[PDB]
Amino acid sequence: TIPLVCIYMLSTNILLVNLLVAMFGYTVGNNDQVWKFQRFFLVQEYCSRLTIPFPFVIFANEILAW
Amino acid sequence: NAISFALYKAFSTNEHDRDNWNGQLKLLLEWNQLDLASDEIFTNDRNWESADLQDVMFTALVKDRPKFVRLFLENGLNLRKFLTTEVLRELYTNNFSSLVFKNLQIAKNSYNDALLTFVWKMVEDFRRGRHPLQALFIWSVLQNKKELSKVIWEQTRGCTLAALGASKLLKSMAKVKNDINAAGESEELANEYETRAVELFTECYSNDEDLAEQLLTYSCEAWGGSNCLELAVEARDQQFIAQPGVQNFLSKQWYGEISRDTKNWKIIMCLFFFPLIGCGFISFRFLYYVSFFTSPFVVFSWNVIFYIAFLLLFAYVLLMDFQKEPTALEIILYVLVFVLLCDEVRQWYMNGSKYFSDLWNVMDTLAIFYFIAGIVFRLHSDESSWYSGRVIFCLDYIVFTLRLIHIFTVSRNLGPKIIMLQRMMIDVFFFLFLFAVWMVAFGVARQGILRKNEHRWEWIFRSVIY
Amino acid sequence: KIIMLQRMMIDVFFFLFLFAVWMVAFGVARQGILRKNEHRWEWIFRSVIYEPYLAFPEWITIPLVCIYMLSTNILLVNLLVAMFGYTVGNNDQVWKFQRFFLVQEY
Amino acid sequence: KNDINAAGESEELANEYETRAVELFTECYSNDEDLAEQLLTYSCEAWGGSNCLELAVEARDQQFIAQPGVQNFLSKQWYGEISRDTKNWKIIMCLFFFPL
Amino acid sequence: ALKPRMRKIFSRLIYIAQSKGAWIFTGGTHYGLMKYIGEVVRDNTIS
Amino acid sequence: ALKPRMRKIFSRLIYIAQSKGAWIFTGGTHYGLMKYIGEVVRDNTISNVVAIGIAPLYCLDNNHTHLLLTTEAKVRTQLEKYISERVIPESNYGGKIPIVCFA
Ligand SMILES: CC(C)CCC[C@@H](C)[C@H]1CC[C@H]2[C@@H]3CC=C4C[C@@H](OC(=O)CCC(=O)O)CC[C@]4(C)[C@H]3CC[C@]12C
Ligand code: NA
Ligand code: NA
Repeated sequence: TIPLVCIYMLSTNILLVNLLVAMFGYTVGNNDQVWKFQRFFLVQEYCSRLTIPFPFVIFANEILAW
Repeated sequence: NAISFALYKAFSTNEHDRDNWNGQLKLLLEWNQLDLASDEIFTNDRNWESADLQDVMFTALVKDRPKFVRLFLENGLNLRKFLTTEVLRELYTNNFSSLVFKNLQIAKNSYNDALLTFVWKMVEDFRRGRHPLQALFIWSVLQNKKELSKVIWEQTRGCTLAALGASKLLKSMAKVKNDINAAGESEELANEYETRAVELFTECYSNDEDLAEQLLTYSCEAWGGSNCLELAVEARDQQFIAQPGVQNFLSKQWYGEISRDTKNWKIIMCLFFFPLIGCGFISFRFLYYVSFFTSPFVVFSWNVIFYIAFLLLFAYVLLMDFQKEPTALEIILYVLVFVLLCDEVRQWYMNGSKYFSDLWNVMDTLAIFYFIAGIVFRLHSDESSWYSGRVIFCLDYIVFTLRLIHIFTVSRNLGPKIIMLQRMMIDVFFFLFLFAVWMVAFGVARQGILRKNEHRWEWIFRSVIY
Repeated sequence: KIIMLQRMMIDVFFFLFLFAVWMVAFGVARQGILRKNEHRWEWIFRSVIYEPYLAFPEWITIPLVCIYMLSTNILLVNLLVAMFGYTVGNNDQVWKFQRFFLVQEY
Repeated sequence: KNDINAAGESEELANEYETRAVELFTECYSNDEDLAEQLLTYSCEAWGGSNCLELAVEARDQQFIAQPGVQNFLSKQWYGEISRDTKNWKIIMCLFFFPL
Repeated sequence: ALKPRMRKIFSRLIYIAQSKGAWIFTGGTHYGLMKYIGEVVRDNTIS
Repeated sequence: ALKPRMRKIFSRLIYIAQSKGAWIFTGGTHYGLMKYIGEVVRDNTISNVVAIGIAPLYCLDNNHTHLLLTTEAKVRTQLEKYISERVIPESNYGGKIPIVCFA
């Protein structure tokens, strides 16, 4: 019973560590430019959708001188 | 700067090279003497014609003289008439280095793209047999002629495009790890074509903004076949797209033909009550409803309140209705899932087997595939499969809420918190995987201790988990 | 800490809203399974909410725990996004004005 | 810590021998990279008995080992004789099926 | 030799002449600065 | 005194002569710049300079690949004038093989 609680100390370590590593995985890794592109890529994925509402999906060279 | 300055003096004072000024130019081109050639040869008191400059220009490229190619162009040289097709194939067949050409084959295979298939076709049929100035620029940007490609870029017809397309051709070859130095110099060269295209666009955006945004969606006559904006998102040019010019263009696009100065709630109070669009309550820019219901703000705002009202009639058919007959309230719940399926077969288009690699489009697709099994379990008339059809409807009610929750999770934290989220979401996807691995371990150490010790079937392959 | 607070307070206001949306979902998937299957009134419009608050496998128990992995993801992510919503967003001037605006309201 | 000043001047002198060996290696790495990595594993005829790379890890020279020359050499070492430009999964789909 | 300084002079001049509505007398031939001048007057009759 | 500037001149010169394939006539003895010159031509025949040396008794520089041992600084003049007259039909310096004399 004394290594079983040592297992209950080793098991609750390696899961709690992975919990807090998941808590701060965003922290590591010019931070202003990187979110505006990710904001751009999601909306342009949604702008790549059809621009019709949901129930109707079954229904469906002198400027260069400036 | 001392040898060539001394060798030029003994050449110039032979008193026979007044007619043979062409000897003094190839001497000063064999060395690198820009300031001496610009002052003593190209100074207009001597008689030259600038038409025999063409065999000197061809050696000024392939001997890596980036300062003389600017000198011959500013002294008058029609580059769009000099670049004949036999001149261009003397570059790719003879003066294209084999190390970068063998770097291109590995760049084409492992990272295949519509731009690289155009370039790999271009190097091939030039080594086999029009917009030609847009082909010399490719020749100098593949081999990382860092000072020479800046000169050929200044002659191109549309330069908001070609600075971004070369920034893609470098960054798609900066990932080949055969020579990390050449892949490193291509990375720092593409960053100063991003920067070369940022300030060329903000100067184009400090002027008339409607004139700038027409250039973002130009057809380009198939340079790479893409526009200037689509060439930036595929190359992940974060400095170009995060500028306030383009981010204004998206917010003017996402609000659509509605102006962004109405309010936020002022559109939402018009979705419920259709007569309020016809008033001056919306300030968009004869039949304004087609401009209203085609802007993607109201399209996304419709597919949330319809999706919320989808669940409230999915909950109502699951409590009051659903006795034995698939009644009229369930047939609309049948076809609305099919409506929510008939767009996914178009999401089965433009996917490339990698749009299912976000681990949430698949949970929407496994949702509908879990719903058709409830339909199969429904029309079987036996009470063992009727109740088994009710249960895999009820578990699918959670998934059609977890899509709605994932809509609210993204759409509120869409901003600076979109990199904190969805990097954290995989990190908890990993943690619960390590939890479920541990629960299989703790199940075996519980099954291997308690009774039914040797009482075994394929019972044990499914009891140890739950 | 007045900009860390009251930006975080809305972020947990959003998270518990996504919890209560999920509890209505888990209530229906509990009411639609257990008895009083067709025993209905306006009882059902009010019982489905409070019932999770007080609290045949042929192959269906293995996606149920996959639901119990997907549901506990999207709520825990919103918990930690609420934990660091204050982080994103001259930080010295922005709290002294928010300190000024609250006291001048009082 | 008998004389922290002499132990402090030895610390700031070793940082400009790290820096003296970073740019002497990146200049050796801006040229032919296979020629540079032979120098990393030189026998040295027992100067300290160690190579240039093993002398850096025992001294914890963080500026020398974190440069993109040496970190490329490890990633070329950890992938081994397989090229790093195949894919990531392309090796894993060959562990299961030996004819591939 | 249309230098990058010599094209700064004769392109700021075209915008100055645009703000005043001037005439530019020059050698009407397809060479030199006179060719470079005519490209700027072609590109500045749109504003 | 091979200064750190004086070794910058006579080592950039060796790489320039490597890019052109030159000859370097110098005093073939194991002292001074002439010893420092021969070390760079030894180290740069691995990457096309040919260092021809022309000369108590001075120790001979053991880095000149072709050695040409007062009564000897007259064939040096006879050599270069035969080179400077020598027209070659490649003809980039009008032929006539460009000569520099670093002093
Ligand atoms: C009364 C009940 C039954 C219906 C509740 C209605 C809401 C579910 C709807 C109506 C207002 C909608 C919002 C109106 C404004 C936007 C801003 C938008 O944020 C952005 O700026 C997108 C990023 C960009 O492209 O700029 C994200 C969706 C959102 C919150 C909408 C999400 C869903 C909302 C909250
Ligand atoms: Na535990
Ligand atoms: Na939960």
